[PDB]
Amino acid sequence: FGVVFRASPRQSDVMIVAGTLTNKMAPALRKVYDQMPEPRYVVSMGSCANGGGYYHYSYSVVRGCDRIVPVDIYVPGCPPTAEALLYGILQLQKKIKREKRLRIWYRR
Amino acid sequence: ADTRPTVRPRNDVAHKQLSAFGEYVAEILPKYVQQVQVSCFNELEICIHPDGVIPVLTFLRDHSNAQFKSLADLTAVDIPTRQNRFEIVYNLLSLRFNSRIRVKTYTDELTPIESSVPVYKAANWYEREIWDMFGVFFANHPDLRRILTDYGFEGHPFRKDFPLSGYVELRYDDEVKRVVAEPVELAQEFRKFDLNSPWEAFPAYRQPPE
Amino acid sequence: GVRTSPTGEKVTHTGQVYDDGDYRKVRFVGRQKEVNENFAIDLIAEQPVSQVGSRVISCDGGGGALGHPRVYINLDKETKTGTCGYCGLQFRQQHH
Amino acid sequence: QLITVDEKLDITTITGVPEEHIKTRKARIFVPARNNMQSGVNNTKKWKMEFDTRERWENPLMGWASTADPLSNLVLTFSTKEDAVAFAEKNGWSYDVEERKVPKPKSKSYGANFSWNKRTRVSTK
Amino acid sequence: LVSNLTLNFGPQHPAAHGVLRLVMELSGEMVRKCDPHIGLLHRGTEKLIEYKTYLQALPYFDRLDYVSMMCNEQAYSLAVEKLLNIRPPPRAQWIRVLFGEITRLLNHIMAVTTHALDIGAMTPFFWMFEEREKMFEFYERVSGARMHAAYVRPGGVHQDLPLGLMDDIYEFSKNFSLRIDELEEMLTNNRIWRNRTVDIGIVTAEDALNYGFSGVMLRGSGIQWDLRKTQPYDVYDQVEFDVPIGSRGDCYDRYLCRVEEMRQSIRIISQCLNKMPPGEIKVDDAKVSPPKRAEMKTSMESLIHHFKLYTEGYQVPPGATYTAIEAPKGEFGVYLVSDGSSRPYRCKIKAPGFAHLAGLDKMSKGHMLADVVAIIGTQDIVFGEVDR
Amino acid sequence: ASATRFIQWLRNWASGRDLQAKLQLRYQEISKRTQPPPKLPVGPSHKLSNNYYCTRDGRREAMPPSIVMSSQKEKKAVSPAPPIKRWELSQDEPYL
Amino acid sequence: TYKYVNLREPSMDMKSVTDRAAQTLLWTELIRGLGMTLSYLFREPATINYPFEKGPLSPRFRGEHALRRYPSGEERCIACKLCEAVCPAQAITIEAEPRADGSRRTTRYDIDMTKCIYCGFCQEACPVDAIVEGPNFEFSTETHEELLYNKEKLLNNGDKWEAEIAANIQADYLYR
Amino acid sequence: EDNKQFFGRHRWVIYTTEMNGKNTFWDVDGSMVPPEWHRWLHCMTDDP
Amino acid sequence: LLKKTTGLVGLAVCETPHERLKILYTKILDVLGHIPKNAAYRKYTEQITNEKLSMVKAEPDVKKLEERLQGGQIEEVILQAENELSLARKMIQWKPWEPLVEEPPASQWKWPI
Amino acid sequence: STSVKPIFSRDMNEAKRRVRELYRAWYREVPNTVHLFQLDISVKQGRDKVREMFKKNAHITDPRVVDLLVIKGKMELEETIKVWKQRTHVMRFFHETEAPRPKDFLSKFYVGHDP
Amino acid sequence: ASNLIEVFVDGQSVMVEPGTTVLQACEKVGMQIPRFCYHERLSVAGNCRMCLVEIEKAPKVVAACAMPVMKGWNILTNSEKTKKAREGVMEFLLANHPLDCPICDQGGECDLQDQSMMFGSDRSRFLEGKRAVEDKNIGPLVKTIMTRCIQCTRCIRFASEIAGVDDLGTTGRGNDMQVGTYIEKMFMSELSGNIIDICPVGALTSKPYAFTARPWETRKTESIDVMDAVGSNIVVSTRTGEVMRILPRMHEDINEEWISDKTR
Ligand code: SF4
Ligand code: SF4
Ligand code: SF4
Ligand code: SF4
Ligand code: SF4
Ligand code: FES
Ligand SMILES: [K+]
Ligand SMILES: [Zn+2]
Repeated sequence: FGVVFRASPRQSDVMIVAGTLTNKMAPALRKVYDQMPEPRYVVSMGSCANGGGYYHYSYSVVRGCDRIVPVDIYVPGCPPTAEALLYGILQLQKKIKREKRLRIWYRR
Repeated sequence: ADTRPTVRPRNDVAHKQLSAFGEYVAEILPKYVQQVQVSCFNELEICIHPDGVIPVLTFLRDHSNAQFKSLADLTAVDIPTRQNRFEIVYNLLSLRFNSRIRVKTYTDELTPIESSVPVYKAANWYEREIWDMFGVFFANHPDLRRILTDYGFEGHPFRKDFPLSGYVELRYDDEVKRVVAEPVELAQEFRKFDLNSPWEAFPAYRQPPE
Repeated sequence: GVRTSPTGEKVTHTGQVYDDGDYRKVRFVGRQKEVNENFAIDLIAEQPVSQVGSRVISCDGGGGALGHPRVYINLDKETKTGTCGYCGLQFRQQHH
Repeated sequence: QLITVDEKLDITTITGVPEEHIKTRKARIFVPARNNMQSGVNNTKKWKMEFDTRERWENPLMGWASTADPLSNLVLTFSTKEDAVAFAEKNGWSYDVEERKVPKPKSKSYGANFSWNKRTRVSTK
Repeated sequence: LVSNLTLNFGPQHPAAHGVLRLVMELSGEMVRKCDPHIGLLHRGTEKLIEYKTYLQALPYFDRLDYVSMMCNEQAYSLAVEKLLNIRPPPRAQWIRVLFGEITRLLNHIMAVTTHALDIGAMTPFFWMFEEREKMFEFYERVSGARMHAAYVRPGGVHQDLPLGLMDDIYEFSKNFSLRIDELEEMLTNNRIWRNRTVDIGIVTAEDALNYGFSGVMLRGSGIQWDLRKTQPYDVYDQVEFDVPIGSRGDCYDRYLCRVEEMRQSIRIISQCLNKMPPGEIKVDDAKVSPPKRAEMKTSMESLIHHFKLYTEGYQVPPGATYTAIEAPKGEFGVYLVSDGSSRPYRCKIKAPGFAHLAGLDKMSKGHMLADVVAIIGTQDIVFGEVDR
Repeated sequence: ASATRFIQWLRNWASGRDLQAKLQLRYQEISKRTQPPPKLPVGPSHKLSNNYYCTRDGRREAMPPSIVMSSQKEKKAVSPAPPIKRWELSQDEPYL
Repeated sequence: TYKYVNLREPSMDMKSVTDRAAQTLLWTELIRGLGMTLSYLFREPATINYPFEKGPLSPRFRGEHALRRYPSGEERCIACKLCEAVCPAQAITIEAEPRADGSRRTTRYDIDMTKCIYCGFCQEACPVDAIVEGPNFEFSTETHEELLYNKEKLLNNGDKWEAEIAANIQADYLYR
Repeated sequence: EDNKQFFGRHRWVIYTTEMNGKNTFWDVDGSMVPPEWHRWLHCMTDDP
Repeated sequence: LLKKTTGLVGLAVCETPHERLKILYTKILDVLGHIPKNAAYRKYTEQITNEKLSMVKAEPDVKKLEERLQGGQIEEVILQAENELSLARKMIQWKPWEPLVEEPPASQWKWPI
Repeated sequence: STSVKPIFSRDMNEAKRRVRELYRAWYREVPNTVHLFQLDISVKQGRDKVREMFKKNAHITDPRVVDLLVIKGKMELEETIKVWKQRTHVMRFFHETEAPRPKDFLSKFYVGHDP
Repeated sequence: ASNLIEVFVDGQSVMVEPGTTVLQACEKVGMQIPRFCYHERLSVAGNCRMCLVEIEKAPKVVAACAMPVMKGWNILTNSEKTKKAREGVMEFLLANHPLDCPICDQGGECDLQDQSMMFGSDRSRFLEGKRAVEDKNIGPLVKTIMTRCIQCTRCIRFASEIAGVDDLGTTGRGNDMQVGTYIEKMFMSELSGNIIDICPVGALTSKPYAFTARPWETRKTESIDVMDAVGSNIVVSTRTGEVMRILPRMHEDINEEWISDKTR
């Protein structure tokens, strides 16, 4: 689809959060997010990242990564199947297709 | 070995051998051993006074009839009703004799425990885990510091009185441009269930009336 | 059985609707309030009553092990039909 | 070899709890009352410690029950009444102790149901 | 201390093991001190298990070593069964060995291929995950989930093998030795690979035992120890296989041991398929195992036991056990304490990766920085179980 | 499977294996996706008589640990178990 | 029973020494590694053409949740709360009351799909096959709020997917 | 379907160019398969 | 004949196993002489130590000696003797034979609570 | 009994010594921390916070409780000196997002039922 | 005193006042004998037969609830004979019992469920059809689902001896024996709601509380009634910050274990 296997943080276009975000790890994830050049999108993969999942009531777990970074697509599952993640990425492509940055700029 | 398809068979030769070795250890280290018990599923435990850790662990490692060369695990259990609320458990493995043994001791919030790193280098990280989660201090430990919890984390989560969700939660604040900790507020409180049945299940474990 | 409130919001089968002055109905502005349109109460009324010829009748909801647990229903009372606790099907005793 | 320490044992400073939930919390020590819907008595054997109930409100989105109290679901089990008090003091909680209520032994007789001159005679079985 | 390089794998690469913050002191190219910091995937799993019944706690064990899902389940089930004093039926013991060896293959493909991927050899990774993808189908057909099966439960297994599964497993196993051979045609005799693994991270036998190592980490140094052979637990006493033993204790022998374990797993899987016996799949004792959905909708006693099993749960007699299995990564053990109720009082998880990673500093001494990548890989570290 | 003979010869030669015998992909040697319904067996406790739970209750046959020595309450030396036996080299492939 | 993975002794005849010298200088094994990669270039790729082609699943697959009905149309759920009690993630929240016709029916049934671990314990525990995990695995959303299912959503999923769900139950209910 | 392909490619769908009043000549997604065919397309069954 | 490899990494071969052991066992017997005759450790460690030492004298062949001792390779037996020796020297300092240092509180080892 | 094994101090005089030392290390550190971590507080605000943390534990008189308080304070220092913490951890001491919480009866009465 | 005689309970000597039953003798060594018809605040019935227990050297089992102990009896509360008596009696109780646990408010706090798990068998051998009983309307407070009734006659004894009302009794005979009022009557009394608590099964349930909650999800708050000056001790059941029901709390000197219907 044109989605490279491995991308560096500072050439990346989309961040995929695949697992539990603990409180110890949250500062590092926001650091990486800020270093990403725009346009930047976040994909939240699985219950843990979506809202805490099965450690939602833990003392050491962020209850969803949307508390740290803005999320564009939420992929449910524990884990989502590889096909379910692929559906999520293809949903991000359609979300990008509908952007109207220039069209808004013209009417400003 | 009986024709009871659903019931775990008893190995009685293992029970006899483990009971013989429980006496042997009690006879040799009477200064420290406080109790010896072998369970029904064949697992020997030696209870010791907290001061006999190094002598007891050393004897089991080096003796020509022990040779428990491997520390399989090291953990603490919190029982708040006991005066010494913390019970420190050592699971050891002997490859020469293909046997396992458990060594248990106890402490409180303000009593240090001798580090076993001099005996088993495996205990270095195990004791850091015990300190972090249970707040049990080990004396003479090469490098005691948190290993699991976040930096600046107040409290010891694996104590029975530490709340499940803790006291503080993290989010990102736009105004201060960093991740901020704040008092925890749950949109849905964890729902506590009372599941214990009011009828006794196991008479063999009935405790004598007050 | 989907009737609307005076404001314009559809009522759910549980009977819930946002009153006139509740701000929480803003969440539907530009979007929609999802309401299942097949009301279980109205569908189970339509089912005909089952005339039978014994005092006790057993219902399992159909399908054997794909239904609900099997329940035996008493039909001695004449003033009313006998209803299944699980599936809501009604029974009556025939000419008796 | 050893030292002599005599002060009342207190650990509030090193436990890690915030001050708000040490000082303003009222622990309750009691044996649970038997659930009258059942006759079993196996849940009235041990002493429990619990804290005062605090506010719960409806989540604006889904109507769930939201709490800001971090001790709401905390329950501790003790063998004896002293242990519960001993634990509560060293953690510096204000507590109240409720004495165990033991069922009073009773005189039961089957023959009493068929009595020549007493009102205990039963009119039915 | 020429310089301290705080190496955070925070911006993670395609390894998926987790995230490791590594703090090192590099006196030039050499490494003088290594200090792993491992709190990043700590989720409070052991405390959460105290608020769940024994059945509710089982899925937590899928999510420890999340490349050994059904082996972690078996350890929990063997521990609980031991406290319950019950026995799973013979058919389930064969299914649990069969899927225990399908899980060992799953783990070693990840272990060897991601180890090689970090050292630049990307291609075998893709070759073998086409095979793991076919193994993920066996998981999904018996449990409905590709990864976290929740299939091995105390008393046996949740459901029976669907008709036609054993044929598909045999077809997979028939073509699989060739897949391993292709992998060795790219790594076993490759001088570049050998230069990156031979005489790297050497561990002596004496230091291995004292540091708590298990699994390949012992057998690479020549220690003849395998729990499946010395303390067998299901039907492993009824299957013939050989234990691979190393001679030099380096990465290359540990790489060879894992590749030979994959061959012995296929050997074992062959025997399980032929010896699979008939019968029931869970212990026929409804105060522990739920009854069949047909019986629960017909029988009063079955409905009562169904109702209580899925609400209160079965009560476990008071006691404490330490149960360990030969997990693919090493000795995986749980110290489980029962207070007599239906919820565990304490569940301590013994992760083999916890000790191995603590032994990293010992192994990294006197090696270049690029070797540390090879040392961590040969340990087979997943931070789900390191942290719990 | 649909490779021409020439390309089949090439990839066989390059790898040194007869790849067509053990193809990585699956075609029609796989099980049918629809299978006949099963008829699973019952366990050993599905008996209508001589099947009293008190004679097959594993949980109630456990007992509290024995206490070999306790503080309140010419013998030969013993190892915790007989010394483990030396393993024997495989006679299937002793040297890899 | 054990085997030695690497305990060979290399032969020290000239013919063998020359074999290793030829290997070292002529890069023989490295060429062999190039051969294997060349063979794969002419093997057929395992890729499938998603979304036009889909990966194989089974009847037991655990996907999106739905609430079912009886053939008559009455809801199967009787609000026993066995699913709420078993749920390992506490993802289910139930309230009930007597319906206008005296029936035992829920007024709130919610699944926090971001709490759920998709374990399928709730369908194992349901006595009336009211809650099931469907075959849908393609329901990712753009906002978190779209993944908090109330009763209407799960009833709509049951109406949407009943045709497939019933067939999957038919295929597996005998194993269950 | 073409049963001489390998397992996973032997069945496929060509999505309609319009569905529920939305132009899907280019924009198609896996949620356009109705439940009756969803079972066949994912090989959960063997019968269309 | 002499083993090229012990089989264990970091454990080199012993050229003179019989003599090396005899020195270690004799040292162990000598060290035990400093422990009170009543203490249980002295009685048991002497018994095993003597029984092994008697075999060492009796058996000249290295392979046959290992099969009698059943302690693995003969280098492993030497490594174990060195551990027993160092253990005895540490026991003389610890003095485990003395009566119990202290008894646990009333309900210290009571499970369930 | 009152015979208890000691952590480090055998009486409050030794304990107060280690307390005094640990305050020296923190007092020197704040100037460095405010720079390495690029904090927005002044070194005065930082040193007041160290004074505040030490003051809250004034009443303590048990020698063992003081040892642990010092042990924990040194571990906190070791994290800040070695820069294992991050800018977020260091600034958590200042609670700069939590809004003012009243402490007079009427104020608590208006807002909620909390005592 | 010299009144006390000595009995053994599994070999454990206990001294009991003469006239104490076997069931009470077992309670002193901390055991609870299973029961359905016995209630300590009602007259002994002895009809459910779940309390049957073995006396050593005694060929027959005795109803522990209604059997005075005699000097030098060893009560075997866990012998094979005692266990099999319990399994047999539980089988008979569950033979005609409806499969209602999912729809029964008593589910999760049911003595029939819990004692079936602890003392009964794990499976059924009953291969016939079951009994079905019509429901009686005894008022707006107690809901009657009499197919679940196990005929322990507790409600009858409570109304007769505690409430002083003789509306409830058993009409019929044999397997057809039914509990009710025979005529269309409402058992309306200030203490009427108490028969809900003593009924061990879902035969009598609270109409206001029907279907709303399950026992395991409710938090118990011990409090006091304020609807009168007696100060009855109650339990306030709450779930997610909502008051679900009021239950009695045992206080021997105040309300024993009853409450009024205004309290309830
Ligand atoms: S698979 Fe499940 S438990 Fe594991 S990281 Fe993903 S959401 Fe969390
Ligand atoms: S699948 Fe498992 S986690 Fe999800 S709702 Fe059902 S029981 Fe709960
Ligand atoms: S979905 Fe099933 S288990 Fe859950 S409340 Fe409804 S009937 Fe009970
Ligand atoms: S009375 Fe008890 S056993 Fe009978 S249906 Fe109700 S809960 Fe089930
Ligand atoms: S209605 Fe209840 S209390 Fe009355 S006899 Fe029947 S089961 Fe016993
Ligand atoms: S309790 Fe004794 S027969 Fe009912
Ligand atoms: K009742
Ligand atoms: Zn029905």
